[PDB]
Amino acid sequence: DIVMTQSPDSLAVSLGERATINCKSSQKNYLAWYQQKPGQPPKLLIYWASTRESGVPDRFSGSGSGTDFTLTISSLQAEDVAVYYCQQYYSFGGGTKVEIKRTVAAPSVFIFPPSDEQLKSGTASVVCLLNNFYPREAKVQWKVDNALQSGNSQESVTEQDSKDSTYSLSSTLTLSKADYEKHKVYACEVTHQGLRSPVTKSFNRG
Amino acid sequence: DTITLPCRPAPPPHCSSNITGLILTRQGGYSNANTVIFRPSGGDWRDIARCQIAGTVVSTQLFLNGSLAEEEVVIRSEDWRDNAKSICVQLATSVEIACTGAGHCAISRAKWANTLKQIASKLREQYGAKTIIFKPSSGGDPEFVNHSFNCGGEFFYCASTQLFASTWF
Amino acid sequence: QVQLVQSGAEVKKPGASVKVSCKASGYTFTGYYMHWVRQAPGQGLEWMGWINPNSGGTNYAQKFQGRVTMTRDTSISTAYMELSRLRSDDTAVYYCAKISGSYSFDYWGQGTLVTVSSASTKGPSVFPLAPSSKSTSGGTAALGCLVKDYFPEPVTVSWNSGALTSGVHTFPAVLQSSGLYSLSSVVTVPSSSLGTQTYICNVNHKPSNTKVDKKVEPK
Ligand SMILES: *[C@@H]1O[C@H](CO)[C@@H](O)[C@H](O)[C@H]1NC(C)=O
Ligand SMILES: *[C@@H]1O[C@H](CO)[C@@H](O)[C@H](O)[C@H]1NC(C)=O
Repeated sequence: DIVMTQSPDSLAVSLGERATINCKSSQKNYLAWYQQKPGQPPKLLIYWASTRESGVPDRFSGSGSGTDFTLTISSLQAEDVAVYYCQQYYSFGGGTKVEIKRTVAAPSVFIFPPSDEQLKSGTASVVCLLNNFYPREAKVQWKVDNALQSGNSQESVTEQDSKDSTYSLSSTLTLSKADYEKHKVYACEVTHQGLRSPVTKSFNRG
Repeated sequence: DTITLPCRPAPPPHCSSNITGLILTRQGGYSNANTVIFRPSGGDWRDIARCQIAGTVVSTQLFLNGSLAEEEVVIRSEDWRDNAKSICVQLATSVEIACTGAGHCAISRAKWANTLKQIASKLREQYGAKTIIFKPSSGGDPEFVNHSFNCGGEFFYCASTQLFASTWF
Repeated sequence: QVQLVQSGAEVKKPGASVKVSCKASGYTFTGYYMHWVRQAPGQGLEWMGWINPNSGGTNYAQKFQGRVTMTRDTSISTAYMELSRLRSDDTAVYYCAKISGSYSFDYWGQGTLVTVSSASTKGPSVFPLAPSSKSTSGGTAALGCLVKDYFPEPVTVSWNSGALTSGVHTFPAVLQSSGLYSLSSVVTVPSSSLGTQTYICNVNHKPSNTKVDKKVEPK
């Protein structure tokens, strides 16, 4: 029982370009490669390191021997976006998520104060929306009367848009009604490589 | 002392045999605490038949009245790296198992511990470990979770728990 | 054709026990070992152990020794996985998988989501994310719905009963520290449409029989 290490953990490839995934064991060749899409079990692509399962397009190939092994997609298609796992004996690799690489799109940033309906219930949720950006990496920081917040927000990211290949992100700052009514300025500051400098959207409660 | 195994039904005294080998499964998962656990085989008759040390008597877990090794205890496997392939252990010195006829079979505790120590030493060198733990069966049907054997047209089931419960550094 | 059909999703309290089944068809059931692999949401694949259908012998990964029990019934070609003393980090999709002669898994069950939680079934409250001048970058205005404090998953969100799909984003639910989920659904629309076009987010939560049609209004 060995450890399979997959590199890289995430791989963004332009349409039509070559994708290579590497997998090495910490120790013939019984390596298998699998493709997993959302809501579905893994699907066997390659076994015996290089033998292709039936019905599996030619653009998938594997190679390697001993301890180094490679999966290659020679011409990436939109349908090949998935997570790929290697497997040797009953040890799985950590997975490699394969996505479409596109040019940089800066997020459009919106902030939403809590609704009056919510304030009657006892809590207050402020929502920051970063819409249609690429790539995924983005830093959202909540500031309340210039005080950086910690441990009171949660983030959620969409999967890559099938149409334009961007991501969206929503961060929610959750405060009790009391804490919310004892401060004035709420702001989310967004950092993303598509922006010359970080962007702050804010509002004054009231 | 004496390790007594309960058997159902009671084996007659003439069913006393010599243990010539056994068949083990290596416990999967990680742990990676520098220890390797072994249990009696979680396989079936294919695992047993492919050891090629059986003899005429049909048995599980332990080989009765089978082939003995030439000099040292010798272990074999179709693939050491596949915890689904069993590990055939062939003894060089048989261990007598005496059936009294009252419903239990007895083996000498000293003879068994010395056999396990030699098995552990051969297992220790094959898996490059430091600690070898023997644990009882993981479960299964009665013929395989027990040490079961054929004698005189009757089938016997003996609990082997007390035989696989030791640690060896 | 080989088919592995597993039992339905389950919700269980911490410390209980779940018993997942997996019915095999199209091949000699006793001829191949059956493995169990689980996958925490958004995580990798974790092998749990194998079972020999011919003998019932098993070999569990050391993590699950004492908690896991694999059995099978050859007369109905069904394999069983039972996990006991459940914790929250046992929440995962559970798969049976049939090994092949190439030591690969060519056939998998469809998966069995097992959620471990102390929460009770609760329908969501849905609050508007109102379009304002603070959500008007353009040109474009953003508006939405906050679907808060529900259990279990999932909720479904649509806008104007399917007549508004362009520009919609519905985010994956986050698990709050209360044990209840919440998510957001947002849409970008022309700011000239505010005042002439009505926007209604339609929220359904089957397990609680909740249906809400919330009208999102400017300011
Ligand atoms: C074990 O082997 C010895 C020598 O081959 C033999 O005399 C003895 O009877 C055997 N034990 C049994 C229980 O048959
Ligand atoms: C093993 O050998 C002994 C001596 O020949 C014999 O009496 C005994 O029946 C054999 N074991 C079995 C299980 O038949």
